[PDB]
Amino acid sequence: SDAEIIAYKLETLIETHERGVSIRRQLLSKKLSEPSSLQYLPYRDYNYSLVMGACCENVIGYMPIPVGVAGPLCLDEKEFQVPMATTEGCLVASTNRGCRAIGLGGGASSRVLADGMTRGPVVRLPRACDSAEVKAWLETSEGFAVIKEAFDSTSRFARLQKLHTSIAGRNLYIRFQSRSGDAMGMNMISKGTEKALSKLHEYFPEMQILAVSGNYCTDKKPAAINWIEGRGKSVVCEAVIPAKVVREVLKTTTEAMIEVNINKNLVGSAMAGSIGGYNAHAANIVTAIYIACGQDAAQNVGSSNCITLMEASGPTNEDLYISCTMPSIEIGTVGGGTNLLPQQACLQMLGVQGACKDNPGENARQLARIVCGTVMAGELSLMAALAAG
Amino acid sequence: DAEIIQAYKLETLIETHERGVSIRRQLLSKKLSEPSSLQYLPYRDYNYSLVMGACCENVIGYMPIPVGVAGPLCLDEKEFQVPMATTEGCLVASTNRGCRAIGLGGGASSRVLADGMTRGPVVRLPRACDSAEVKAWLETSEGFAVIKEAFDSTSRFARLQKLHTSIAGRNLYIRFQSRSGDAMGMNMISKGTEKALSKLHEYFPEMQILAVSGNYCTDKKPAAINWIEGRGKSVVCEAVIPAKVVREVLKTTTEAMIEVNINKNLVGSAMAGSIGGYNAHAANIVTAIYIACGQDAAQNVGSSNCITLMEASGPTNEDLYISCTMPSIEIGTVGGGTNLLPQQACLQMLGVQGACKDNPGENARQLARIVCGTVMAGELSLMAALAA
Amino acid sequence: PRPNEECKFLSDAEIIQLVNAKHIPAYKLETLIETHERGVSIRRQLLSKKLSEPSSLQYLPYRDYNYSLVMGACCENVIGYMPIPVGVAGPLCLDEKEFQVPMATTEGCLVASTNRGCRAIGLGGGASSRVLADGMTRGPVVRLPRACDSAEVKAWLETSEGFAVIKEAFDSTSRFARLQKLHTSIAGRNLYIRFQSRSGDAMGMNMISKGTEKALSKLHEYFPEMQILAVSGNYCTDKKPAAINWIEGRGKSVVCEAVIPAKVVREVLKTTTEAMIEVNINKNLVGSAMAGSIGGYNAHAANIVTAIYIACGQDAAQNVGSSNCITLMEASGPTNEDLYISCTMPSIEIGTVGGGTNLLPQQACLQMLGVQGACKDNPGENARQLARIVCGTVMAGELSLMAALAAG
Amino acid sequence: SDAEIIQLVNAKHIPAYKLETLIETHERGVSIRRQLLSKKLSEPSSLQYLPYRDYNYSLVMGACCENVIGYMPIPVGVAGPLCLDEKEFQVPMATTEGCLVASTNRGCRAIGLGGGASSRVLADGMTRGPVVRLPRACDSAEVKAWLETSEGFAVIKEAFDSTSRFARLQKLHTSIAGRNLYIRFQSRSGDAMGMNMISKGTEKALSKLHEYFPEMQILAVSGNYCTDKKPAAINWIEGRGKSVVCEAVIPAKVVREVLKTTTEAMIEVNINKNLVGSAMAGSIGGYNAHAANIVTAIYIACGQDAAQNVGSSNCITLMEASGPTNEDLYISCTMPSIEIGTVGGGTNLLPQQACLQMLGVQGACKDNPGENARQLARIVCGTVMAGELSLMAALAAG
Ligand SMILES: CCC(C)(C)C(=O)O[C@H]1C[C@@H](C)C=C2C=C[C@H](C)[C@H](CC[C@@H](O)C[C@@H](O)CC(=O)O)[C@H]21
Ligand SMILES: CCC(C)(C)C(=O)O[C@H]1C[C@@H](C)C=C2C=C[C@H](C)[C@H](CC[C@@H](O)C[C@@H](O)CC(=O)O)[C@H]21
Ligand SMILES: CCC(C)(C)C(=O)O[C@H]1C[C@@H](C)C=C2C=C[C@H](C)[C@H](CC[C@@H](O)C[C@@H](O)CC(=O)O)[C@H]21
Ligand SMILES: CCC(C)(C)C(=O)O[C@H]1C[C@@H](C)C=C2C=C[C@H](C)[C@H](CC[C@@H](O)C[C@@H](O)CC(=O)O)[C@H]21
Ligand SMILES: Nc1ncnc2c1ncn2[C@@H]1O[C@H](COP(=O)(O)OP(=O)(O)O)[C@@H](O)[C@H]1O
Ligand SMILES: Nc1ncnc2c1ncn2[C@@H]1O[C@H](COP(=O)(O)OP(=O)(O)O)[C@@H](O)[C@H]1O
Ligand SMILES: Nc1ncnc2c1ncn2[C@@H]1O[C@H](COP(=O)(O)OP(=O)(O)O)[C@@H](O)[C@H]1O
Ligand SMILES: Nc1ncnc2c1ncn2[C@@H]1O[C@H](COP(=O)(O)OP(=O)(O)O)[C@@H](O)[C@H]1O
Ligand SMILES: Nc1ncnc2c1ncn2[C@@H]1O[C@H](COP(=O)(O)OP(=O)(O)O)[C@@H](O)[C@H]1O
Repeated sequence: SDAEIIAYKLETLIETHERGVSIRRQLLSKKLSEPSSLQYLPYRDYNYSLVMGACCENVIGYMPIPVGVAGPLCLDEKEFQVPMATTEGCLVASTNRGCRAIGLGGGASSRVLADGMTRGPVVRLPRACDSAEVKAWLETSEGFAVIKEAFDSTSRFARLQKLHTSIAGRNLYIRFQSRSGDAMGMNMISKGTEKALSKLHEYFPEMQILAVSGNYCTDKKPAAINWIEGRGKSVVCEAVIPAKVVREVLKTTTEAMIEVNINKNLVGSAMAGSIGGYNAHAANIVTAIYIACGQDAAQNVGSSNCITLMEASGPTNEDLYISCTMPSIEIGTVGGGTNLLPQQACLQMLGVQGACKDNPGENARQLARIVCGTVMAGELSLMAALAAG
Repeated sequence: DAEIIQAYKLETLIETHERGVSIRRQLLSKKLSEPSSLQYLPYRDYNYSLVMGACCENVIGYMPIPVGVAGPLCLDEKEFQVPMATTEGCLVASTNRGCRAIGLGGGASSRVLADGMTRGPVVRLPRACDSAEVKAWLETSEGFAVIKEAFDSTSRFARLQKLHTSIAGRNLYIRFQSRSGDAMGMNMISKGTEKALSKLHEYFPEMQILAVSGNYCTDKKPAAINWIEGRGKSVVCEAVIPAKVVREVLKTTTEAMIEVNINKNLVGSAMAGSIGGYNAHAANIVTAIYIACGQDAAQNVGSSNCITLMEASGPTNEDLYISCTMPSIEIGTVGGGTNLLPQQACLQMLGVQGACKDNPGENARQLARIVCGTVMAGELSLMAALAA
Repeated sequence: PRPNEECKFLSDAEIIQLVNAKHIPAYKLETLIETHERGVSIRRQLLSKKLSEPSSLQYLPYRDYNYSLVMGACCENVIGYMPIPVGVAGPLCLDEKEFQVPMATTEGCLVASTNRGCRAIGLGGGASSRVLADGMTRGPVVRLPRACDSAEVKAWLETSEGFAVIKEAFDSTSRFARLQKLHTSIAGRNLYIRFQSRSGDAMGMNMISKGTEKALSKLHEYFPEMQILAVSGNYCTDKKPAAINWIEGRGKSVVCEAVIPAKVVREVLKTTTEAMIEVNINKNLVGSAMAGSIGGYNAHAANIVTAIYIACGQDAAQNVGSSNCITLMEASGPTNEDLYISCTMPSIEIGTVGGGTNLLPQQACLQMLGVQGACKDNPGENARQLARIVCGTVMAGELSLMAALAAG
Repeated sequence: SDAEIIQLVNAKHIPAYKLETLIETHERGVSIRRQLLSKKLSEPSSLQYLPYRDYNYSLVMGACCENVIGYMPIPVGVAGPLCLDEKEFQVPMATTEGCLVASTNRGCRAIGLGGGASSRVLADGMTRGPVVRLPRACDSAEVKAWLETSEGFAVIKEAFDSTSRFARLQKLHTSIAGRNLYIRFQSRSGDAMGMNMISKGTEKALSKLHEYFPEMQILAVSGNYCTDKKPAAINWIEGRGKSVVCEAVIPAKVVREVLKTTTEAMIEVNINKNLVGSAMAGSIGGYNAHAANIVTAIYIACGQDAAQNVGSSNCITLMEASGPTNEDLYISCTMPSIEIGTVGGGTNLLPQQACLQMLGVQGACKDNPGENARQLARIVCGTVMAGELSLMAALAAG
């Protein structure tokens, strides 16, 4: 009976997933200064089977995030209705206005420049001379192949690319980079890396593997390395907004937009000492789409890297040319939070849910292009509001 | 529903909020390649009244994020049950293990070092000589007083603490820093900044206000200025984990934890060219708590700034001393997403919901201390897993 | 060559043999030998043996140099001097004055290029400059038993009464030592304190270090458990790139500006205002952004800073932070024909008194600019003037290089 | 006579910088320029102490400097011997900062008594990062992809490699910013620092690229993506010039007797100053105590480009407790971007060639091109380590 059972060791004891959640809440309530705190924290009628043992632990319910829609987004001759999970007012409306200006401008074009999730472990040799020897070995075409072999043998999608190594005395940081089908790829690349390091330990028995991640990836921390070499998907997007569209939809001029972009996104960011933060609010857009689509929201740290550029275009130089370059969009359409039904619905809205069996990785690339496009719409709108004052 | 279809202004016309959403979902399905997708996106039985006109537009439903609990967190002689909204496996469990090690260690201590949300507008003058003149005026006690007088006149909770100005030729970037009670403060600081710039314009007519935000705040973009001068709440957290607790709960040694922290969080981050990213995964913890508590998750960019330090402690130097310093936690307990009931529930769990009537700001400071403490628990756990 | 027992005025070969035998270190040759140049000569001969090529030094000068000013002040184990070609760029029309700028360098085209830049500025009606801030810094690192204690010290240092006792201790060390403010940063139980103060006409490193040591003693009386780990915890920050110098400044923060008429851009610079602007934005702003630069938003300010620093006896290693600069260009005038240019340098570490400025040749270069030594009437004015000159010369240099990049 | 030549100039019929070609002797040209400059000064006798007599200006005029009015004497001191890679070096240091040479000398002493230092060159390649523009981001994206294929690379490599004897194009790193494309060219350059050589190779390579993409606009041969003489994370992360690492172990006894401190005190200072302190200051590549002091002193003495001390001084200094009882001091210095050369520029002058000869690296290495420059870079990293050891000890000893 309910009261007779009277934490994580609940789903294993009982049988029904919701029962265990309900018991944990009642248990928790006794340990709080306000037992009625959880009154308004919903938990009923939720599919906990997909969550248990894959996405969360010690579950006591779920947090509802308002989902809005911005669009249509005219990108690469297609139209997208973009789902955005946010609690910030004006965000969805503002982004929507941006999409409008792009559509009335003939749409936006985007390109995926690079694709590759990374993992940067740190190993240490007894002496720097030894670590230097390993670096040189890793750089020989013969040393690389054996490493790519041990790395690729862990998965169908594990296809190791370039190897970026860096030395700090007897320490050696190795940045592994590989595609990962339609998955964001963190778990996959970690597995490949472990196998690859094990193989390297056989050639250099004196090598000590200090940590599978030595912050050289770099994952969820700001880093110049992600900005300069990319991580995940590097994307670029562009569009031209007609002078009339800038005055009527955005309520400003091409000249004012350009002056704000240069002195805010370029000079202002420079004065603030920014690395990769040469935009107005890409993070707002990235975060909203990530939460709605089951992405890892903590990856918004590097995923939001962006340089927004604006310039006079057209016959009379009265048209607004805009481009957004995002070198490190960490994203996926398979695994993690994308395995849940509500987030899968948002992914389906964009036509990128799950794997693309015929062209592996295409769904994730499409999603990355959508994010870059939506960021551009968001940048257009906020810059206009700042310019119009 | 029939010929009602004959846009965002639905609840502006129709009666029920849930009906206005149902209809918006119907209008949208006609533009989708897979109209059946919306079937799994919930929307039923949710208080949209609090959302409409405040937190979101063009609403088509809501996204459920699994909420887990980590704790108890023994911090400043209190115990906290920490709500974490996440879809990443092992996160809540790992953080929970970290809390365990801290409690068995006698708990953690934290201090709020600074408190002040910022806004950094960019203005321009005719010549660099003029912008230099404005900078000099702004740095006098008389000049600051008038600016402060005008800034503080916009709110009861808006109190200008200082000004930091930088010029770039004829451009002048002014960083306004102010307390904001229990609110994260962006809107409040923006209002005060507009009023202050208006007053500055009266002293310098030839001044052009280019943008209320010139990226000098800096908001939601990585910037050395937030790391060096702070933004929102600057917090420091510490704890000592006994040798046996490291061995038994964390499954490693103090020596291995220290070697991993130095070569990963310090040297590794240095090699990667990081500014403010001298930690293992503070962003994971910050994000999870932010989503659960109705914070602005996009502020995870600067809020996650953290330097994790580990040292040998005790009589025999077998104990693990750990500290986490987070100079820029942007947080609040009133307004924005904290106005919604489910997120208010998570805030209530921590005893920091809404405004602290007695001492405005105490709830937000408490929440910031809780975040720094939870990050430290998270850092302990992940470093242990990496060392082992 | 007399025996060692028999051995001021002797034979060179005899001194050498004495050095080898009594194992006397070469650096004692100044306080053992008669004329200054002989001590050097002997050391050159002493070192000449250790070389795989004994005749290496043959072309390294040493004769006819004032070693008295150098010994015990600017260099040790002296074996001669390195001649750096000095060129002149000018006149530089700045703040309604004209300057003939000395530049020590071995890089071809630098002086010529900078000279062309000065020409364009003069024909443009000159340049205007302003000193925005002045204050050398030192950022020591101290430790407390706990983060809670370091937090307590930070709060204490932020009270008006706490700051006053520190300021009193700091200022009691020198006439020009005047503590301006305190920026304090915590990293767990560690506490980094950035001291900032004016220093008359001196660059001020030694002076600020002395003040800092005294102030930390006073602080130690209030917090006996405080451990002073290092008088410099890299929070100054001295001779290393750092966002803190860029954002808060160090030494002298300066801004310079000038408008180059379209006519002058076409004829002297061989390009257009539009091309210059496009190069500046995509190189100095966007390019530097893509490269992950902090404070390097310019074309080659380091070239100019270094050349003037070596010629004027400044500390050339300080070129690391001193070269921080953001170069901005934009359309100006009736028909947006003219080129508006500005250079903002937040951290020029400079001085006209002390260190290498005490030597005669570099004093000559300082005299050329009218800023040699201390300003008796207005302490610090000579150093501020020199900083303004450097910013102005950098702008001239930026104009010229940008033009060469834009044209061809 | 001089009086006559001066009156001719004050007639506007000669600028003043035409003297070397106008006159016969170089030194007299300098003398006349000095007299002319004197009348324009608020204090005419100010040049009194600026030397100029008896200096081989032939090697300078037309190659190293313009409008020459004399020379600036920089005191040269010697630090050593530096026990590095089983060799001994007497290191020349041009400086006006007191205690620098002495301090570095003490550092060398501690290293020698510890069994010497070992160093390795990890990478070698000068760079140039021009910026070009295409009509659209889609076009710049197409060029990036093209440059990434084997065909496009070989074509660019061939054109680059055809400009010089040492032009051997390696990796081609590229970055896009909308319709802008930044291309980082990297190549070895024998024993030369290589700026001019790489610039020449870059110009032709861009010509060849223009034939395949006629709509491409070459905005600047240098778009600050090299990056030359400005602080940049790209040089720290990918290197520029020579990447070097050096290491040594100092016995507990030597740390106590020579450095006047303990290994424990050293380690605590290094971590909290060079790592944590630099982190708090927001440094990129400045994880050392004073590598710039050593780099600058050696650069000036050896005819290097002193302005390159901006990136050349990038360094991470690491210290660790080593040995039987963990009382021995292990130290390492990693410098990813030492821009250096032993041929060309200021190294063409006799006085600086003398300093280079002192180290045995003057000019070209006939047998193995580049070896002299690599040796010099190793010497710089080693001397930096000796300098780091000494300053850290002084900071530790209170
Ligand atoms: C800070 C600028 C501004 C316009 C005053 C502001 O408050 O507008 C709010 C309220 C309303 C007016 C309209 C808006 C339109 C678009 C955006 C979603 C914007 C919020 C932007 C904010 O989330 C991030 C910025 O602070 C980044 C920056 O530009 O520095 C939002
Ligand atoms: C990060 C490498 C590692 C430990 C193999 C890993 O996969 O552990 C996973 C699974 C399990 C083992 C235990 C864990 C404990 C704590 C964390 C929530 C961790 C996920 C880390 C990830 O969210 C970010 C890191 O990649 C950041 C970094 O340390 O560079 C998580
Ligand atoms: C920068 C490339 C370029 C213009 C082709 C070049 O070789 O010009 C040389 C030779 C001659 C043409 C004219 C010049 C004019 C002005 C400067 C002193 C320049 C050399 C600058 C160099 O020392 C640093 C740059 O490389 C910095 C940058 O990236 O802009 C110098
Ligand atoms: C900053 C150190 C200290 C002790 C205050 C100082 O004045 O020592 C001077 C005088 C004497 C004591 C011994 C010394 C030994 C070695 C060096 C050449 C040092 C000058 C260092 C200075 O040129 C750069 C540092 O300031 C960098 C930093 O550590 O932040 C020099
Ligand atoms: N599923 C989980 N949910 C929450 N916390 C967990 C979970 N699994 C482990 N933990 C935490 O991690 C610690 C590890 O203990 P345990 O799970 O028994 O594993 P171990 O074999 O490492 O001892 C526990 O003290 C608990 O706080
Ligand atoms: N204790 C409190 N602290 C802060 N704001 C409070 C408090 N009590 C009430 N408020 C109200 O809440 C407002 C802050 O919310 P909001 O306008 O959304 O701005 P912000 O962007 O700062 O959250 C204040 O202007 C004030 O009217
Ligand atoms: N050899 C040089 N030495 C010094 N300055 C030079 C030299 N060559 C050119 N300059 C500078 O460049 C400017 C331009 O002169 P020049 O190159 O002859 O072109 P033009 O005479 O066509 O304007 C001169 O006013 C001078 O400042
Ligand atoms: N003027 C100097 N020139 C060169 N080296 C010096 C000088 N002063 C000190 N040293 C270095 O310091 C070492 C010894 O330090 P210490 O025992 O304090 O004696 P002292 O300071 O008299 O040399 C010497 O071996 C030498 O490397
Ligand atoms: N061993 C060598 N190493 C380098 N350069 C050499 C060598 N032998 C001859 N050279 C010549 O010297 C040139 C390098 O000097 P220079 O053109 O002044 O450029 P930099 O000073 O920028 O390296 C090479 O392009 C080549 O013509």
